Amino acid sequence: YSGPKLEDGKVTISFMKELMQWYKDQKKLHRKCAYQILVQVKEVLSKLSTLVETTLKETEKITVCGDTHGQFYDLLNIFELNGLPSETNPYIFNGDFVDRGSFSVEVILTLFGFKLLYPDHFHLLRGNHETDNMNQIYGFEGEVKAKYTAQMYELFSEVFEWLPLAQCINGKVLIMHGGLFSEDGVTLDDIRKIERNRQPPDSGPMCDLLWSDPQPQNGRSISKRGVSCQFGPDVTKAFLEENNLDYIIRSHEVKAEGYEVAHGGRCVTVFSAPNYCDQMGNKASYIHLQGSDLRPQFHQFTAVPHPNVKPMAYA
Ligand SMILES: C[C@]1(C(=O)O)[C@@H]2CC[C@@H](O2)[C@@]1(C)C(=O)O
Ligand SMILES: [Mn+2]
Ligand SMILES: [Mn+2]
Repeated sequence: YSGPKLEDGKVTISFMKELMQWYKDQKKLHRKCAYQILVQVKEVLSKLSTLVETTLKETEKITVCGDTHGQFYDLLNIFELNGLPSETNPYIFNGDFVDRGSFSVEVILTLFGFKLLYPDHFHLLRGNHETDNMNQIYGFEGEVKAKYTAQMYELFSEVFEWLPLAQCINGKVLIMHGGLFSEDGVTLDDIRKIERNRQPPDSGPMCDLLWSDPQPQNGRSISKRGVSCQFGPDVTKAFLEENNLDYIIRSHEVKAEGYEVAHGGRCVTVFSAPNYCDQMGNKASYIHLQGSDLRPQFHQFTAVPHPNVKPMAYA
């Protein structure tokens, strides 16, 4: 084995750079190193609240990314356009790191490595795809079994259970993968109190956070997805007012331009998988926020080349 090795059993910046190059060249991280990243990140994530609360000082910035879906070569492109993660270049990845794309192992181990390296400045939120039922169908379980073992997949599944469900910046911007709720009156403290170390329920707040979508018309509708609901601008307005928030950032839907701003400014969608599944032809985006100005600034980007592996190859 001539690949990346941890230093004294821990992730370092040189390890991360080595890992990204190793993965770019389509090589596999040693199972023992992969194992170590997973057990260590499980410990880090298990200490976090279900609602991560982050302060951004006046001069501080953060980058919010949406779905990446195993598009490892596009993930590297994000880091090239926007710089590597660091204490002065923080990131939030808003779920759906795996499935669909066929470099999910590479995406997720890279993200977990950066979580270990910069735990206070690199944030991962759970998506609907960081769950067993979805992984079984949409490629990740198959990919892990092909590259490693069923045992390794079990460990991934356990780590995903500890991913936080939402993040609030400066008490003003709430970020979650899916969206708001099937019932009125859900509070930030309700989110904090969700016992999240589980596969999501078929209904209720944990489900909604991972699964819901905005709709343009007032009210709520039964979701076309078969789970959770669609929520109108009245739902968002009420939730924001009750919780003293300005707006929400969510992901979970492909958008041709990589982003959308719905509900009169109140519900932003960011999607970070360009040319999704090598078919959709969409742009992707990420968002910059600054402590001095929490209004979203969108940065669009397009797909870059990847190796000759089809989406869903491992499903
Ligand atoms: C189809 C998608 C997925 O399966 O994750 C994929 C394409 C849009 C968005 O990401 C999606 C609808 C989602 O549920 O997150
Ligand atoms: Mn998705
Ligand atoms: Mn999703």
